[PDB]
Amino acid sequence: NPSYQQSPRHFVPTGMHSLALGTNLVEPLHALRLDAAGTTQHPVGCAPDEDMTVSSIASRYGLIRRVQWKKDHAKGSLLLQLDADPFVEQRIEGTNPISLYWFAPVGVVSSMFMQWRGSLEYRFDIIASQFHTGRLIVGYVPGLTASLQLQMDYMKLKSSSYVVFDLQESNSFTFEVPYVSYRPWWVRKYGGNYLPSSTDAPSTLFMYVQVPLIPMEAVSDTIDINVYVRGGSSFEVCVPVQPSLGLNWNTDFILRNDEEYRAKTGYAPYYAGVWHSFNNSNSLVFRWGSASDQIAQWPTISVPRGELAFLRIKDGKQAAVGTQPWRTMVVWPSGHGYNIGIPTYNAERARQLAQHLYGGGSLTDEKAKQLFVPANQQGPGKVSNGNPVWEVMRAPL
Amino acid sequence: NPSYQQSPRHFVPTGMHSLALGTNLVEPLHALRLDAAGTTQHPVGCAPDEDMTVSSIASRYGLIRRVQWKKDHAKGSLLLQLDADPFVEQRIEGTNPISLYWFAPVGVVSSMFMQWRGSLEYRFDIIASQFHTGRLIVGYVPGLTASLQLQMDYMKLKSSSYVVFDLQESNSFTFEVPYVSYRPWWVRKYGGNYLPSSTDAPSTLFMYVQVPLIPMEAVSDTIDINVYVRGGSSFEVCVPVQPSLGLNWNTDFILRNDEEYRAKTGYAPYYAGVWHSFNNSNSLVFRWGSASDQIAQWPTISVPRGELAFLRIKDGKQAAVGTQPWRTMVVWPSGHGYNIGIPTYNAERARQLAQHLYGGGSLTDEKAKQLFVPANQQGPGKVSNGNPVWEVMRAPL
Amino acid sequence: NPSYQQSPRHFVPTGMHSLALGTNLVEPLHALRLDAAGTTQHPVGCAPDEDMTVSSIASRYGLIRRVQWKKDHAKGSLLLQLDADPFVEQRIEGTNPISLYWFAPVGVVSSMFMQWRGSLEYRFDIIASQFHTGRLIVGYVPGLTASLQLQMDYMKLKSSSYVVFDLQESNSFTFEVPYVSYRPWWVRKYGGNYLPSSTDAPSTLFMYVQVPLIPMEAVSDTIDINVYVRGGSSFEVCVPVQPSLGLNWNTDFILRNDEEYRAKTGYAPYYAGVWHSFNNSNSLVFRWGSASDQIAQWPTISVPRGELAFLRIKDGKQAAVGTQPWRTMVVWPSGHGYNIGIPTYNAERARQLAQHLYGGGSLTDEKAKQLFVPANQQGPGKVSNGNPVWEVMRAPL
Amino acid sequence: NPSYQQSPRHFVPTGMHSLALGTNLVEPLHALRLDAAGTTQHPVGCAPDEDMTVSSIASRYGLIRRVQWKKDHAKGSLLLQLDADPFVEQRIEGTNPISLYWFAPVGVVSSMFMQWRGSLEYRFDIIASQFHTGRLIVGYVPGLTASLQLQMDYMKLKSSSYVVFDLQESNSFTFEVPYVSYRPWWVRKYGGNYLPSSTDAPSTLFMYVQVPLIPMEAVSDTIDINVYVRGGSSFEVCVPVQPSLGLNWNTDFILRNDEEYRAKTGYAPYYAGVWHSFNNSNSLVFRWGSASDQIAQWPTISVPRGELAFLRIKDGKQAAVGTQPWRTMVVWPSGHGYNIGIPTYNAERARQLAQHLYGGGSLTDEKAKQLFVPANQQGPGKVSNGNPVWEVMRAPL
Amino acid sequence: DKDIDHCMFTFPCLPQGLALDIGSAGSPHEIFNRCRDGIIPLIASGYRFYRGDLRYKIVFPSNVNSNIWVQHRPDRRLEGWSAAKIVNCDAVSTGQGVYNHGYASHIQITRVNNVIELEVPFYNATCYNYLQAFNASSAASSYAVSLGEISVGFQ
Amino acid sequence: ATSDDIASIVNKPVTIYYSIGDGMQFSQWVGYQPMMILDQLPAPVV
Repeated sequence: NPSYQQSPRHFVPTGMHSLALGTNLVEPLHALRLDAAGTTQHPVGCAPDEDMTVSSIASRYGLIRRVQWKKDHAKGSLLLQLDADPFVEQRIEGTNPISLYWFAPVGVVSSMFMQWRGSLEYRFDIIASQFHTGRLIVGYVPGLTASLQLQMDYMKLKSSSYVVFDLQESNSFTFEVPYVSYRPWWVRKYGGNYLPSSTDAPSTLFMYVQVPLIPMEAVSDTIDINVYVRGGSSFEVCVPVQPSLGLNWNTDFILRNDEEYRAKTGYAPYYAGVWHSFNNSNSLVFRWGSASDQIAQWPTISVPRGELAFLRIKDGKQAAVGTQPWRTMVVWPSGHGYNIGIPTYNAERARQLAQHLYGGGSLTDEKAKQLFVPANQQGPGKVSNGNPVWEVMRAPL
Repeated sequence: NPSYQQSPRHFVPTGMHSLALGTNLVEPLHALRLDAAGTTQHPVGCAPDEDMTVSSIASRYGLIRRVQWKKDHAKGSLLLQLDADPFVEQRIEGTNPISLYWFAPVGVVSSMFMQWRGSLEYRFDIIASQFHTGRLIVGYVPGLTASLQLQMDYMKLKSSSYVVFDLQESNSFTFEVPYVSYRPWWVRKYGGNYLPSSTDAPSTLFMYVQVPLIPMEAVSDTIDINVYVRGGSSFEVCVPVQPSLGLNWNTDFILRNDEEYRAKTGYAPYYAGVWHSFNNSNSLVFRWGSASDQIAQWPTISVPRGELAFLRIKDGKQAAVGTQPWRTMVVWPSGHGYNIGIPTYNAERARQLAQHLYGGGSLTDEKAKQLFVPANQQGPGKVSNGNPVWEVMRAPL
Repeated sequence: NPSYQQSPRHFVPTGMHSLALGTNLVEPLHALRLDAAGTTQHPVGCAPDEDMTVSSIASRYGLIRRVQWKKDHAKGSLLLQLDADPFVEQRIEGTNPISLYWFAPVGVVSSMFMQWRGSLEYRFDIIASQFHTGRLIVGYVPGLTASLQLQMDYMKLKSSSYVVFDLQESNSFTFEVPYVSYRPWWVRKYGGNYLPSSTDAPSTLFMYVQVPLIPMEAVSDTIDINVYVRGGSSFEVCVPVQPSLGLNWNTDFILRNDEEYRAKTGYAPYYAGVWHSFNNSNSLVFRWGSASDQIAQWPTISVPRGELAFLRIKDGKQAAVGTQPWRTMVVWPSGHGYNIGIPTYNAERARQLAQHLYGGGSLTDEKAKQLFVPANQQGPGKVSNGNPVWEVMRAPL
Repeated sequence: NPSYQQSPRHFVPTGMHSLALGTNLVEPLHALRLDAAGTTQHPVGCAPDEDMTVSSIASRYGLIRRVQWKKDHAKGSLLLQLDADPFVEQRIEGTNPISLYWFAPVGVVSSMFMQWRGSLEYRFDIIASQFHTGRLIVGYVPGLTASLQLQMDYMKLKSSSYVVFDLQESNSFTFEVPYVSYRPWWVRKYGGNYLPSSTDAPSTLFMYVQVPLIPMEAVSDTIDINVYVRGGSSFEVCVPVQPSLGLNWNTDFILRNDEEYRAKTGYAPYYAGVWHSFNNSNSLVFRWGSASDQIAQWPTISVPRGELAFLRIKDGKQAAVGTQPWRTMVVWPSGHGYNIGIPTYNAERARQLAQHLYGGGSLTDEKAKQLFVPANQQGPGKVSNGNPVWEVMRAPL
Repeated sequence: DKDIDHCMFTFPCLPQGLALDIGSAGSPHEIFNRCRDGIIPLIASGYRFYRGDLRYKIVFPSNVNSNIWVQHRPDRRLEGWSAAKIVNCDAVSTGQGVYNHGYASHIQITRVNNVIELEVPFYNATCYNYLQAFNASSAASSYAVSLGEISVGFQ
Repeated sequence: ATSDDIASIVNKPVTIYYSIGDGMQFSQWVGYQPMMILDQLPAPVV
């Protein structure tokens, strides 16, 4: 046992391994695997078919658009003018307040990144019989602001880069959208729910009917056209940020309107209870907990002077239940720097109590304490269901 | 003494070495061994006879079944239809509510694993004189659901894989059960006390009397047959989980019926004591501890309105003993968000007190305090034996 | 799983990596970069044009001075006598109390260092037509104290090192100031706002009109001369300390006059609130927080005996607002070793209260409590805007 | 300054290096030695004469026994039958309750180990003139239980291994006791003060006078014989445990009889003091400390009902001294879950107080408080000497 | 009044992400209410199968000191996309509500540190598990999704 | 922290530091804007 007299190392502790990192980096863990060096293995029949990869996804067409193209369309007539960005849209007729949208896979994968660059591709499928014949420009104007988004025609479009096409025999092709910007990359069109920092597309596609369709009488005047977005071979993204999109799996949302009233966060579920500082626990008061001084705290109601208010729950089912469900309540300051909620038998006792407290009367006053609900009423002491909304029963005083 | 100015290392502390790991992994310890590098050593006469190993155990027959096989059995007659899983049963006539069961060693070792696969083996020992002669199928039907477990005969059995056998000279053999499932492994039949996630066996064995026994008159018509399960050579398990079995060493169990009443967990043993917040310690109250505010806490009794209740222990021996054992008690809220238990002289004082408190009367009230047991009665202050059950003496009020 | 019985390492924890260090030292971090080994890279078109370096900056002239040089100047006449230090000045006519100043880049970079040494350079640009002719000394006196800063003439100057120059054809040159001091380096002229430890320059430059200008009648008698400071090739600094300079970006400053009164630091914003220890929260008192005993604390007013005082805010807008903004207040000791601030309806209630407390009357006294503002008045309980100044309304008692 | 982005190490802290280890193990320390690598060095004249070693000690005879051997002894007569274990005894006539004992060094060193094995040795020194002649067996019976310890004679002894010896010329020899046990080692005879787990010796030595001594008339009939134990060459021990022995350096011991009464552990020294919760510090109460609520706590006296008791110290000198030494005291519950000790002027005030409290009267009662000793009496507030015993002055009530 | 045996709560361990929890209207979890979903599930949307492991790194509240254990139970089958979520276990009935033997487990010491860093092995008798939201069908299919079922209990 | 606990955190100091992280590169030179002398700054005044 020689003494190790030499000086000790001198680090700096930290509580956690890095999160954002995810590459050339061994990442220590407490494996629940039994073997010290074991690892998941893929049976040759279970082999990973797919090499997940940005390009691997980006190189996949998705239908994005369905132009109708009637015979009667003028040679000048536009068909569409979708933007030259991955984030092309396809709204669904979701009756939901949050309408859903189809996206080309490239747009979706793009949504996870702040920046992107490179060419795109639009396969066009002119679902048409060979006998149909027509011709149409699919031009590309760099640098259009929305004010200039209009004023367009196929002809101004011709001033910039464009491609004419002749529908006759082959009934489909693939335009390839150029990447042209002052910026080496390009900022995401949208972003996390945060409207500023949502720059629009660098440039815009167009497609006009350069020569009106000339169908035979024996075939239909209308012709369906379909548009397939796909990442170009040049296409690429870089910086990873919050995706600007959500799955349709749970299209549910909750507005934070302030109009409804309810207990402060972390103070629910609450139950009618007792508290020695309050009437010596001789009267009920909501508690978010059992240990002493776990009184539910409540937001301060803004009562204009000369009035009063008292809470009344919008749902008796969610009410904490003593001997009775407590659908009515009066919030008043604890005197300890927060607002306790005091259960009442009814909107009326709560009213009278408000007549008292907003009448400037104290909780200590008999008028209040008579309105206070006695500890015996606590009964089961059932908690409130979650943090139920309380209607604010304002009344003039 | 050069200064070591270079930057310190930058780890992350954790409080414990991994548990689940147990292989290629040095596992640091505070050995109580004196030598720094010493290790248990096995004397050549103390050498480990047994290489403990899953297969090493699995390759051992256990008797699992004892069919009787009388002469008179019809050629169609079944003998048994135990499932094609390691978890074959053999109930013992345990009068205990928890009946014990014999298992083949393979079933037992299997019980520790979520999954298993491979063939099994059933040695059959037809304990019979050579003069006895007979014949019997021991077929194997893959994929029987229990509804289809019936409808069986030897003949439908013949549709699937099966083996006929002729008892004459050699009086024993060994069938080898096939492993046939859509699943590469197979989930455990049972599990820890948790009925869901207890998938049944893939398939089922059968054995019918293909040719009825034809004994000589000089030998018995009945013939004992024994069935020995054993893991097949192919047999194997994988994932380790809670064994679905328990040793017979302590076949004891405790139902958690709620009907009995007793102190909250962590609050026993409790003793009649004093507490300054309660009647200024002028009256006894149960304490799970000596330091202040170690009052025993009690579950809230559900008394329907218009009534009352008071505790009375089902065992005077387990009662905490002051000057007297405290077989009677009234639980009431502390007013500090929990229910104290108040010792009483008798079921009656407790009753009257309940008449008071459920009468809405306060603890502070003289009617209560007179019923409160004075601090002088604390005597020895003996703790309650463990957490004794309290009978709930309900009465109408 | 061998046990690792060997002795554990024995370091010393520290909470932080060194700050002052910044050289041959790997500096561990939690990179938010995704890649474990990624690093910022400079595109060849984005290449760092500038190798930031002390000398790289120091080797840049800045205009520092603009002498006018009229014909009529006497041969003895001085033009300037700026000090032989990097910290040469050029005041701007900033009307601001904190006047701004131009500096040669060398002076600025010098300002970050305690010490400096080496030669300087003064390019002189005599903006003059060739027809103008003149001559002037630009001497250098080592070791002038300010008392000796005067007494100077060009002639005494000649006793030390100097350089005559003849304006005729070439109209510009560059003097090179010598570094001459007992000290190998030289302490900074100024320093962080801290007047002591601000040693003056080792030596001083001079420039006299050795031969008065003799312009032709066809050209102007006056001649602009410009002086450009720049670090000499020998020039260098060493020890890094607080720069003695500030950016003009925010030429704002706040005197810490004590005359104004306001809440103690860390106790703002404060709001009229309630506090159980104060009148049982029956009356308002400022709280810097909501949790109990987060009463705003207040500095002790020095009231001379026989008087009284009460606060009155200099801004009603910044006042914490209950039912009313609280522009008036009386600070009194908590009795808990600090001074609470008590909101009052008006300067008068505050006055009367001061008449009371400085009258030796207690807060407990009815005279006070009547003047106390009732908890109901707390209203919204709006916080004070920041830590607003309170006027001290002194009155004789 | 490259960032060190790589993942941090991931240990488990522990507060202490191992204790039990003491071999091939560097053991880090904070040496108070000045030199980083310095070590104690032994001067050649200070060289370690002794290689401390189990065998090195074990190979040393100690006198263990002194048989007298008279002429008249019968040929069958026994001389001694000490056990075949290292732990041979030699009682001293210590008048002390804890009698001391001589031991052979081998027994002492053996005492530190749970287990031992191997041969022993008994040199015999028959201090006798050559003219004396005699003969005696020194046999060895394996496996004697104490019931069989008797029934012995030299002759039964002969059935087992034995050695005859002939005293004539050479007057001394050395028997060598065999190690013969079912057990490879052998458990210690005694142990730390813990009677169970104190297995007796495997076997027992004997020595009978095989031929009675035949002295010449000119020499004494008696002959002193001495017996020297020593570890045999084969001898060895293994597992280190608490030695079953103590040095004679401090043959002092303290029985933990419960009959005497005194303050709870960690609550001494105590002093008469004051305590705000007790009579508002208006009366003295013992405190083991100065900070508030450092009241000395006291064990609960078991007073049978209808009686009373009060403490009275058995030593006035050890009493805590206020204005007077406090030789008398009444312990009563704090009401805070522990028993305070209340100083009294005399056994009588204490008595009357007991008449009160055991009379069920409260501390709050005037009868008690009059008996309470006023805070002014605290005087010096001298602490009790250690934790002095208090006599329990019981009296009937 | 939970016994030390009791798991404080449980959840299925699946790549797809738990069924999204906006939280109650009374108590929205704004991050899901607002920052819908998240990346990994979003990519999970693109595939019908997965095979492999998962890391977790749970973060406990700091204020508590108590030691914390964590079971893994592969045995549990997930059942329906409903209850693909955190669950607060209550009164013991089955062995589900308590700490269990054979299951692999690990125990962080909050006093040392309040953040465990788990690794969950792939254990299924399947080629590979479903990846989209799982409506269930085959009783066997129920096993074929979550890697198992993690559970946590304070001592 | 939940709102019940968050109160402890109120008015607590939070310093922040920074340094350029090695990879940083300044580019085009620009002369300095006018400076304000620090020791020239006014005293708090009694």
